[PDB]
Amino acid sequence: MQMPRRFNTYCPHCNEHQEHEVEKVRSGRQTGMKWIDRQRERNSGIGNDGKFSKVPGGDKPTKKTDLKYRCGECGKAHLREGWRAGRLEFQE
Amino acid sequence: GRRIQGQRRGRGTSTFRAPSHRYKADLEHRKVEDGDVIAGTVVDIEHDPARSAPVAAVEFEDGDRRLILAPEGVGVGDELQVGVSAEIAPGNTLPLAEIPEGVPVCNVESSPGDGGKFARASGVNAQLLTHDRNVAVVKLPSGEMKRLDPQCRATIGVVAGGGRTDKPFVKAGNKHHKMKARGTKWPNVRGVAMNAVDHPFGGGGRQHPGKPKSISRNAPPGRKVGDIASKRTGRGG
Amino acid sequence: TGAGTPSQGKKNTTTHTKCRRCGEKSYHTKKKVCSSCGFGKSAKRRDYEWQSKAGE
Amino acid sequence: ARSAYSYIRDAWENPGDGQLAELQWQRQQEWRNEGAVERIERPTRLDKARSQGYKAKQGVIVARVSVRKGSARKRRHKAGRRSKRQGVTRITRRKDIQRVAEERASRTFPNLRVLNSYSVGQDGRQKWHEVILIDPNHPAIQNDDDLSWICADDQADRVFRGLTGAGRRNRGLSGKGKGSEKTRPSLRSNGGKA
RNA sequence: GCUUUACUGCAGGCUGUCGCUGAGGACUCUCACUCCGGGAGGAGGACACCGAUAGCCGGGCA
RNA sequence: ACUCGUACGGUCACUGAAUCCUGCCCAGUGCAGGUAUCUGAACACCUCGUACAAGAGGACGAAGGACCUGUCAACGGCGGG
RNA sequence: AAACAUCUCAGUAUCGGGAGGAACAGAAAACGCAAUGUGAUGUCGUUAGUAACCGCGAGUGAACGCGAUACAGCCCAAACC
Ligand SMILES: [Cl-]
Ligand SMILES: [Cl-]
Ligand SMILES: [Cl-]
Ligand SMILES: [Cl-]
Ligand SMILES: [K+]
Ligand SMILES: [Mg+2]
Ligand SMILES: [Mg+2]
Ligand SMILES: [Mg+2]
Ligand SMILES: [Mg+2]
Ligand SMILES: [Mg+2]
Ligand SMILES: [Mg+2]
Ligand SMILES: [Mg+2]
Ligand SMILES: [Mg+2]
Ligand SMILES: [Mg+2]
Ligand SMILES: [Mg+2]
Ligand SMILES: [Mg+2]
Ligand SMILES: [Mg+2]
Ligand SMILES: [Mg+2]
Ligand SMILES: [Mg+2]
Ligand SMILES: [Mg+2]
Ligand SMILES: [Mg+2]
Ligand SMILES: [Mg+2]
Ligand SMILES: [Mg+2]
Ligand code: NA
Ligand code: NA
Ligand code: NA
Ligand code: NA
Ligand code: NA
Ligand code: NA
Ligand code: NA
Ligand code: NA
Ligand code: NA
Ligand code: NA
Ligand code: NA
Repeated sequence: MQMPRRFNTYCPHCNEHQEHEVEKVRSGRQTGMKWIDRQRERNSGIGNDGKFSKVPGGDKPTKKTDLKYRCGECGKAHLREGWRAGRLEFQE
Repeated sequence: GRRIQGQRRGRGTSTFRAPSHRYKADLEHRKVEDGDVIAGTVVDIEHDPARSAPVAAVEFEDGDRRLILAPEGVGVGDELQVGVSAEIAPGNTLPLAEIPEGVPVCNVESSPGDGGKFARASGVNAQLLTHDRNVAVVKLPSGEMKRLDPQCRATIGVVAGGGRTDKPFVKAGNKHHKMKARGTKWPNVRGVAMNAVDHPFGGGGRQHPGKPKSISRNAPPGRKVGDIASKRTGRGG
Repeated sequence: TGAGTPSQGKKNTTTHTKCRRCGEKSYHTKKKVCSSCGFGKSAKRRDYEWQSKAGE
Repeated sequence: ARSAYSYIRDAWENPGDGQLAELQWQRQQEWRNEGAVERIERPTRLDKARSQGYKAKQGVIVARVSVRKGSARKRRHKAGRRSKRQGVTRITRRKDIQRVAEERASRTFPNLRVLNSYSVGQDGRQKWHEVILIDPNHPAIQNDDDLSWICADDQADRVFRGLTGAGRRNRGLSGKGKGSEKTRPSLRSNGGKA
């Protein structure tokens, strides 16, 4: 489906309607220093590693919308519920 | 499954051992201080139970009596010599350096003084081709060109008993008698005629190998069976 | 040949005999080892925890 | 001023440099040709020995023991085992090499008792330790106020019961506070959890 | 119990790296180390073996 | 252990006396050889980060794989129109 | 664990080595109710199924302190001779 790159809507920070800019959430890079990372190293040994011997689940036929709505005046973004969309293309 | 036959072998149990106590002598070149003066006289010719080939009994000047890996054409009364200055006649042993290129040789040492390792079976021989101050090039019976220290001793002539392989065994019983004198388990049951538990080719409603017969060099014992690291198979091409 | 009664006839071989060290008829005269006390194998006396129940 | 001993100690802080380095390169050649347990007239590291209790006296013995380097020389399972217990290669013994060395020495001298031991280097495949043993039956020791303690019956086979310095450290008894909940007073009374 | 391109691992083989290990992306040497020789000495040589680790193969086995 | 053995050896497999014979297929799988380029771990090395460290990235690249080739008395195949 | 691989059964069964009448531990490179505080070590009661671990599932599981029992503190190496 199509979606405008910018549009007026409620900003939970400003607490009033303003032009927002929509962007797809780009994945953040992992640091490898989280607790789960240390547990993986710590608990992996001889034989099966329990949960750490598992591999990547799979895929649902269509994913939900994963977007960021950025207020055009205070610059703060907010998140919203996503909805299933085979494809999402922005207009302008 | 169970260990395959090739694995039972290594344990060295009675069934797989050679009847060593029944063997005569460990054929090795005599040790000479130097000078070469060492000579002896052939006193008898005997059968070697470990090689199905003749061997010669020699009485050396300094009283030593030892069996020797006999080349063809050696008889009672003959005088053999061992040393740098040994004459160049069949039955004598001297370093590849003192040997004239183009002469057939047997019982060649791999390392000077090891007593002889190559070309010792019935009727075979090595071929001394090239000389040098550093390397003596010998062609072994397999056809390979081997570079050896010219100091490696050897015996002039071809090993006795040539042609042994020309006669067929004809019957099972004859193989039997020979096998009884070797460190070997015989007869041989085909892998494909066994059960899955006993061999990688075992099992099935009819006889055939489960997978392809060419096995990797890296295969572990118990699995390395069939055509080991075959560069090719069949006859075509 | 039946593995039962008919195969019992060839049993005239002496193996386990009265042991010099413990007195039991367990000294295997072929192995020169007592299966009961360990004589011939161990200076220490043969004994195992599984010869009795675990908590006893 | 600096004791002469301080120089032996200081040299051994870096067994791979200076004169010591060359001695080792020379010595090990002969050591590799010696047996498992070799009684030696004098300690290679005099300072270390005296520091641990050594005395140039009757009934005091020193011996160098060689032990292979590496993990457990272990046989693979011959029956059912869950994956966790199927290892062979990475399993290592819980008793350190120095301790193995002390035991091999004590067995060699059934009548003597281990007092202490120290390292004298290693090559690529084995380590060497010199063990100081004591004759608890010799009067020259039974009358020494510094060593006579080792003559008491309860000190018999001390090395085999982990009463050695290397035994006690390897048992996790070094610390008196945090971390020694499962080691003191013994590994066994704590259920074998350290 | 058995099989395999079932899941997960474990031996074993191959290969890089570190230690043993030294002198002047290809090279010489000798002193450790290895092998041959009764010895003298010869071959090989910082490699190999061995210890540690990493990648690949791995129903041979659990 | 084989081995008091050394290629006329002995190991690993297939077929199963003699006689007449044993065609075509290397795409898949297996084994083996080669390999410009691609891919390919760790140590050491370079950059960033941290007064250190965790960590992220780069350069180099072994065996192996991609790719090419050889091989069926190697596993096996030899149809429809 | 209602299957099962980490986990659990369990450092249990069993095996190897060895002491004593009891063993072992033990005079702080401790504790960390953070203090102007405690003062070797076992053990008992409690702290507490608490903190901590864990396909964060099932399960697993201390310590300091406190109240008791009994109380005990010393010898080398070295400097200088
Ligand atoms: Cl989206
Ligand atoms: Cl034959
Ligand atoms: Cl002791
Ligand atoms: Cl307190
Ligand atoms: K289990
Ligand atoms: Mg693992
Ligand atoms: Mg021989
Ligand atoms: Mg034939
Ligand atoms: Mg036989
Ligand atoms: Mg057959
Ligand atoms: Mg059958
Ligand atoms: Mg099988
Ligand atoms: Mg058939
Ligand atoms: Mg067939
Ligand atoms: Mg029966
Ligand atoms: Mg206790
Ligand atoms: Mg040798
Ligand atoms: Mg299975
Ligand atoms: Mg269950
Ligand atoms: Mg569950
Ligand atoms: Mg537990
Ligand atoms: Mg605490
Ligand atoms: Mg004093
Ligand atoms: Na841990
Ligand atoms: Na089959
Ligand atoms: Na002793
Ligand atoms: Na522990
Ligand atoms: Na069954
Ligand atoms: Na093909
Ligand atoms: Na092919
Ligand atoms: Na259940
Ligand atoms: Na079940
Ligand atoms: Na778990
Ligand atoms: Na209080």
